[PDB]
Amino acid sequence: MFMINVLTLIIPILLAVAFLTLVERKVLGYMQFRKGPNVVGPYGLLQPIADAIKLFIKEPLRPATSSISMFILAPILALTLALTMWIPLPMPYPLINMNLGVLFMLAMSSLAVYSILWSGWASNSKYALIGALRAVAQTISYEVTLAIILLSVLLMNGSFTLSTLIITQEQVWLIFPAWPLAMMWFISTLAETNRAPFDLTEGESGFNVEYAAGPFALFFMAEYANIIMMNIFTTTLFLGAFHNPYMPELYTINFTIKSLLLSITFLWIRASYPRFRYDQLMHLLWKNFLPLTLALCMWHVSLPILLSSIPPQT
Amino acid sequence: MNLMITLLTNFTLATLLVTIAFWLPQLNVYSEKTSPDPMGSARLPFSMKFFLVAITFLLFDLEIALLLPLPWASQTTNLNTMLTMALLLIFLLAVSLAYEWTQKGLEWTE
Amino acid sequence: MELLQVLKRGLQQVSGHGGLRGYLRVLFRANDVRVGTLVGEDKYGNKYYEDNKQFFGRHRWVIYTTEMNGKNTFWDVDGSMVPPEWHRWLHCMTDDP
Amino acid sequence: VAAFLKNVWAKEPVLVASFAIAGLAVILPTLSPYTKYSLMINRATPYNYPVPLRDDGNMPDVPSHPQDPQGPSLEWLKRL
Amino acid sequence: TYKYVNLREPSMDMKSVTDRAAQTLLWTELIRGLGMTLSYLFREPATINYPFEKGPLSPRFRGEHALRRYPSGEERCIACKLCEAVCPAQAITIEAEPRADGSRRTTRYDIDMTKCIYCGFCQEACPVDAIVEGPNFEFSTETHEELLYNKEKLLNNGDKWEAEIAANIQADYLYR
Amino acid sequence: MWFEVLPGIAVMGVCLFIPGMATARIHRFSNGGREKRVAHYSYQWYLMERDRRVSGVNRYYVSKGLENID
Amino acid sequence: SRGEYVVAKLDDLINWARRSSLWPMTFGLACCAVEMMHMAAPRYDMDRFGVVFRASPRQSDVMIVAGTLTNKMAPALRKVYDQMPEPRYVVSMGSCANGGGYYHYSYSVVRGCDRIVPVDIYVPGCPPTAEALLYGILQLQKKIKREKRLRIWYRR
Amino acid sequence: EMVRKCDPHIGLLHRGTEKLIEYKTYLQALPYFDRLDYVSMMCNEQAYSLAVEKLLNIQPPPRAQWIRVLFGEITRLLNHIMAVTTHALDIGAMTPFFWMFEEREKMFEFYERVSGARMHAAYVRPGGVHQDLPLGLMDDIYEFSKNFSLRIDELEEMLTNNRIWRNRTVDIGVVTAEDALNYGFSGVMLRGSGIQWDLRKTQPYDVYDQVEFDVPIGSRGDCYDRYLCRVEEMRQSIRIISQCLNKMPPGEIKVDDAKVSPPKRAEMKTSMESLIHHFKLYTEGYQVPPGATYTAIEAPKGEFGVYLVSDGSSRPYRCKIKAPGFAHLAGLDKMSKGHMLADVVAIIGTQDIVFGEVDR
Ligand SMILES: CCCCCCCCCCCCCCCCCC(=O)OC[C@H](COP(=O)([O-])OCC[N+](C)(C)C)OC(=O)CCCCCCCCCCCCCCCCC
Ligand SMILES: CCCCCCCCCCCCCCCCCC(=O)OC[C@H](COP(=O)(O)OCCN)OC(=O)CCCCCCCCCCCCCCCCC
Ligand SMILES: CCCCCCCCCCCCCCCCCC(=O)OC[C@H](COP(=O)(O)OCCN)OC(=O)CCCCCCCCCCCCCCCCC
Ligand SMILES: CCCCCCCCCCCCCCCCCC(=O)OC[C@H](COP(=O)(O)OCCN)OC(=O)CCCCCCCCCCCCCCCCC
Ligand SMILES: CCCCCCCCCCCCCCCCCC(=O)OC[C@H](COP(=O)(O)OCCN)OC(=O)CCCCCCCCCCCCCCCCC
Ligand SMILES: C=C(C)[C@H]1Cc2c(ccc3c2O[C@@H]2COc4cc(OC)c(OC)cc4[C@@H]2C3=O)O1
Ligand SMILES: C=C(C)[C@H]1Cc2c(ccc3c2O[C@@H]2COc4cc(OC)c(OC)cc4[C@@H]2C3=O)O1
Ligand code: SF4
Ligand code: SF4
Ligand code: SF4
Repeated sequence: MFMINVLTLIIPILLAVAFLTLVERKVLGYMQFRKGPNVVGPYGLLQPIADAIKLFIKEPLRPATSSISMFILAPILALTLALTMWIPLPMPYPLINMNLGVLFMLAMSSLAVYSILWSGWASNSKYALIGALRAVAQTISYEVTLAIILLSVLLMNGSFTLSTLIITQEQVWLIFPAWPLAMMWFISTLAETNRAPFDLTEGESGFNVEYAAGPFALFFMAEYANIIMMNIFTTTLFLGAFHNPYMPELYTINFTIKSLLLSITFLWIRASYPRFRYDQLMHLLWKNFLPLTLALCMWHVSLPILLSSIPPQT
Repeated sequence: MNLMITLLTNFTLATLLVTIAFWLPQLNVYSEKTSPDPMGSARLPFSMKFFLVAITFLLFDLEIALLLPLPWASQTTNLNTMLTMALLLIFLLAVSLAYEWTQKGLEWTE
Repeated sequence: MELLQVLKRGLQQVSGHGGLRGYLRVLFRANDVRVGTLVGEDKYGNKYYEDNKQFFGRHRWVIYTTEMNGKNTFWDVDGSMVPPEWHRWLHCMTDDP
Repeated sequence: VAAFLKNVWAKEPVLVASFAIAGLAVILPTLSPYTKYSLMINRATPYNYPVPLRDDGNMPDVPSHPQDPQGPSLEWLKRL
Repeated sequence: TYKYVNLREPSMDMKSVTDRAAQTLLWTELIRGLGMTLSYLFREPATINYPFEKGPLSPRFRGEHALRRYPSGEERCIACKLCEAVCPAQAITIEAEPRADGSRRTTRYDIDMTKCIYCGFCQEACPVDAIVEGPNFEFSTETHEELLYNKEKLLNNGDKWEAEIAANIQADYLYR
Repeated sequence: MWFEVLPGIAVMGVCLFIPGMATARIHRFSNGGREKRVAHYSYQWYLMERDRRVSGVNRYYVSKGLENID
Repeated sequence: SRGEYVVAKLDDLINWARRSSLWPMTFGLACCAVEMMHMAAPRYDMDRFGVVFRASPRQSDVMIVAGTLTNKMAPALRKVYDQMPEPRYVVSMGSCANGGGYYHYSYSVVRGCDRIVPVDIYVPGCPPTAEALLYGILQLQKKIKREKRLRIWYRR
Repeated sequence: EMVRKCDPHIGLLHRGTEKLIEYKTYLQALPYFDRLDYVSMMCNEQAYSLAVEKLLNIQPPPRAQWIRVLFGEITRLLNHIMAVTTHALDIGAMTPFFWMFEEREKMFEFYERVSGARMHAAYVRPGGVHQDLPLGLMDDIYEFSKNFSLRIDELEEMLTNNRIWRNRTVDIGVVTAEDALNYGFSGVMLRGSGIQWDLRKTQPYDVYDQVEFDVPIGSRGDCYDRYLCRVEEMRQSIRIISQCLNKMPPGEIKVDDAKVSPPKRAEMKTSMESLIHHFKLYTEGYQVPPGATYTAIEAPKGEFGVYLVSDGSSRPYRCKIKAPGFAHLAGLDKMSKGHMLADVVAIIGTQDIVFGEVDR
């Protein structure tokens, strides 16, 4: 019975990631005064199916690798970490209800940079290794503000429990007392997933240009399996929905609608701006987000003490 | 226990899909390719700035590790001492950032 | 409300292709279901439609026949299936069919 | 004092907001009247068992029952 | 008679400095850009439904070559080789002889459609309106030499498209 | 027009609705028609194992009330 | 028989998935790239056919040789073709890619890219219209549609 | 991160255009100029046509001059839409590419209606233009131009005040004016550096002395001022197109010297002199008198010049093609020193480099 719960978690994750490609192409199409796919399925609904089948029957490279084993371990770690991020997400009840789900997700998302690093190792191209090192330094830069913003908010939560965060926002959204944290958090999750304006894997050649259609479709989909997750995590963190314990699907419809609107907000951001130069987003993290994030972390340390609003431990 | 079941299931599904991806087009006998990069064969030069941003991440990540028990530390009965040490730790993180600023350590990846 | 007029125009697009069978037929063959005025039909079965309220480029279209010169063209419709007397009209080289 | 402040607010408004929020976070718990109640609520939260006392004969300030009027009360918390 | 793009000094009163810092910290121009992109989300797109809808063309359009005939069936071409003299790519190869009734006609008329630059100098050099560059643009092949047209393919393009070429020349001969 | 993107968004929304409604129905099924007991803390685990003992059928969720005492 | 019907349905499936998910490399040489962009533009909109541009030849399916192939570039074009995973297709676009065109008799121009790469669809024009390039891409899709890979594999 | 040296290797589109021109007539050599700067087709046609007409000692009729200026400013819109939107597409802004190529599609419909080809028209010819405007064309050019300002306004909404766009352009690609003149830069590459030089004002050709327009002048010489100069040149091109549509005269569209421009097809089929002249123009071509001109125009990338040498025959002896992008890409090495690799692609975008004109 628990295995049925695991499968109804992880198979709809891959289906939602598949149709997120269609939603991306359609929404980017209409924002660009054109259409997205509408030929392959009715309203393009068979486009991700045809695309996944097309990739799975292309010839892989199997190049001269510095490591064959890490060439294999990069998609496996990517998909495994991209699927295990979803297991403490309370919607309204989680698969694994753990006391430290927030810190769990922070640690497992910190583990995701090894996919980028091993994919840069496995290609013998030294320029792909350079781009992988730039991607890793980008991701570990924005993990700092992820950790500190998340700590500042959990100072208003009371615990590391993700299901407590629904109880925290029963009166007000947590974007109202923490919108500067929310906007730096949202841009930092945008910079975590190598997503535009923070993507540096299409132009000055990325870390996963060595992969062609066997592992690539897996990498990509693991990457989008992070993106929805991060928005769902943002939905739990700043836009907490109403939970009726006798009708849990009210919460499930409400957080699903908010997470869809936030993933579409990612799509609507990448269709609206140019990219950063690499040192410009390093300037954005280390000189603009990090002083504000430290200042607001001091503010959210001292603020529940000065208002007598320290949240419950349990 | 159910957690290990979930982790093992995700690793199993990932290994299944990766093996099918690596070996369903290896059923094909497409063609045998010989195929005889921006740099040709030059050795990868060390970039000092990339190492500096990695160590700056490591040290600020340790300062984050000190900051992590604060939601539990707000439940103490010694709140004056706790608030003082919390503001002191975030201030020392800010001082490490200010020294990293003013000594030009955050330059060309600013 | 002006959303009711939108849903009623969609339902009469369903009713305007001769029911659900014709609606799904033109939806899967054409990937477009809007209705127009039948301007004509050639000796092959290509049907030519106007809608002057659509914008310039959408305002004239062909539904290709399902069988032309012995070839099944239910799915394999072709841009060069248009005969030359309708090729001026469909490419807007003239106002007159 | 306002020329340098307007200059840094025109050049570096991120750092002005940072130093201002940091200064408020430092100095404001020493000025808030509610900082006493944080301490009071965190000591009123009974994580452990209230281990009873052996009645020696003379402890008037200790109750004999939870519903007795003597002892610590939390009416300051029920009102706030 | 000249103007200076980007020669504005921003105002330095507290109103404008606070406006610029609210733009910096609260991201006003970025929300402007998101709003312009959302404004295009709710527009009808410009996409036509090819091949069921076609891009608009004029009767001057320069597409696939064809040889025309008179309204008696006699072909218009009298082998004068003006089209291959004017041809900027040397795409036209003509050989002629007097045929059995003594008429001046071609024995070879080749147009390499892979040398041809589709500029239409041949149709405007032609004194009898024989070679024309017709309305067809949908003639992609799977083989290189299927675009190496000889006289038979060109006379068949004339016989194929004459019902349309005659109307385009009817609509455009008074501009010529 | 812009309502053409809504079938893909609706399919993706159903795919995001399935895990939550699934785990809600499974937790109601496996726990006697009720929510799964949350045991983050050892007191919660002690009460839950005491429920498993006092139920008599080796299930924490089988509740016994005043009818179980004389 | 039965296995003949099985491999026929499997050929239809894999041909459907390959023709309906073509990925050209965003790679233009000369004036034909402008019209290839107009076929990427909103009026024609190749993305609604499942036809997207990708930067790398590793995640690409068809090489649209759109422009003049000179003598100085032909090894780079061949290297781009050799980095593409199979099944890879080539659409020669325009007169210079087809047979040299206006620069046919030049000292520096490869007379047709079919001296360098095998070519599947020759699209004629100088440039062909963007509508004509989309015609060539749909003819490429119909060519992929009638491929008989598993039927020939089952008969060999 | 720093760029010490940038060595561009070109010749990948070198096709030997101007050796092929020496073996073709003047009319046969005209369509090579469409294919040099292949987003500026009729501008290069106009440059070569002015060169040939200067060697022929003839002049086009006034209506042909106004059609040349009208379609040259439509061409300037085409080239700056290509320039700005691909310069934004490389930096990352991919959406106004799609927003502005529909207006560019409508202008290609204008080329197709006037000539029959969407890009390489071969329309502006020495002696006038090939063919008169079709009836109803100028109304549609009016309906395009009346609405094009809002398209520029929403492009400029998406880029000009954007902080990510400004951080990729403002400190980047600074050229001092003296080094811009010494490196042979022209067009926006000069006028971004504050130089008040535009060949439509200073050395005016066909009827540019009769149209009223402004010349946008940069102040800092960076990528951002050159961007704003191209946006305001699109604005002033809309101004010129409004004036050309209001002031189009009647009359003929070729020079009525029938030893240069071919006669009408009705009179070629009636008159003996017209058939002889049609024959000899479309086989031999007109003889150009011996001599060498350097005729330059203000094409939308800069000074586009032809050094054309006739030996008296009906074929050019020599045809050197001065393109702006050649000297601009030569100056790329100086413009990129002290910048980064993601800045060099912005410099390559703001020098509007099309390698057809770079390589010939
Ligand atoms: C989670 C839900 C969604 C959240 C909101 C996000 C949705 C909208 C997204 C829009 C598109 C964004 C795309 C990425 C953009 C990245 C670039 C960018 O914006 O850089 C950030 C820019 C960086 O600066 P910059 O790049 O604009 O300028 C260059 C930097 N200097 C000036 C140093 C040269 O701004 C910030 O860092 C601001 C971050 C948030 C600030 C929050 C301030 C709180 C206010 C406190 C009070 C202040 C008043 C004074 C004191 C009062 C005391 C009582
Ligand atoms: C190259 C090698 C292969 C690489 C690919 C595969 C590995 C990477 C992807 C998988 C990562 C596995 C991470 C597993 C542990 C995560 C942390 C964790 O368990 O936290 C959750 C929870 C803590 O919360 P709490 O509520 O206190 O616990 C219940 C008590 N009431 O704790 C619990 O609930 C405790 C449950 C029992 C103990 C669980 C132990 C799990 C197995 C150990 C790790 C296995 C993976 C080893 C490799 C890691 C990566 C290198
Ligand atoms: C006491 C309160 C708590 C203080 C400790 C906590 C701070 C929280 C924020 C942490 C920030 C960490 C990094 C700080 C570095 C400061 C030094 C600095 O940045 O100096 C350089 C800068 C000029 O910038 P530059 O060197 O060119 O850098 C590239 C950007 N152009 O020059 C500047 O930017 C000038 C900076 C000084 C002036 C700032 C004045 C702000 C006033 C706000 C209102 C009053 C707040 C009360 C506290 C007083 C603060 C001065
Ligand atoms: C959580 C929600 C998840 C939802 C995921 C799925 C979303 C999309 C759902 C399907 C949408 C409609 C699909 C219709 C496809 C086209 C059908 C069709 O008519 O195909 C025609 C084709 C050839 O027909 P033929 O007979 O040759 O025509 C000659 C006529 N004289 O005939 C054929 O190709 C053969 C028939 C093919 C039918 C394929 C239908 C789609 C299959 C998709 C797989 C997933 C289905 C849903 C799974 C969850 C629900 C159970
Ligand atoms: C014993 C018998 C069974 C033997 C084993 C076979 C099992 C079933 C395999 C799948 C179905 C096989 C048939 C495949 C399609 C055949 C018919 C066909 O080609 O129809 C063409 C039609 C599109 O026509 P087209 O020319 O593209 O239209 C142009 C627009 N005017 O096409 C359409 O309208 C739509 C075609 C849809 C094809 C089916 C749907 C995709 C496959 C779903 C199952 C596999 C993938 C599962 C999910 C993977 C993860 C996403
Ligand atoms: C996971 C499934 C079902 C399929 C669908 C799919 C892949 C793998 C990769 C991709 C993909 O869908 C889209 C395809 O088109 C573009 C086009 C893009 O830009 C034009 C773009 O830019 C980031 C991204 C993409 C996706 C992309 O890389 O596997
Ligand atoms: C990404 C999309 C949707 C468009 C834009 C685009 C293509 C396809 C190909 C290319 C491209 O743009 C880049 C940059 O701009 C030019 C401009 C060119 O000439 C003006 C040129 O000539 C070869 C080549 C290019 C690139 C090129 O190969 O599709
Ligand atoms: S259109 Fe031009 S290149 Fe083609 S055959 Fe005619 S004259 Fe020659
Ligand atoms: S097609 Fe015309 S120009 Fe060419 S040889 Fe024949 S008659 Fe002369
Ligand atoms: S075939 Fe012609 S128009 Fe096309 S790229 Fe070549 S020269 Fe340019």
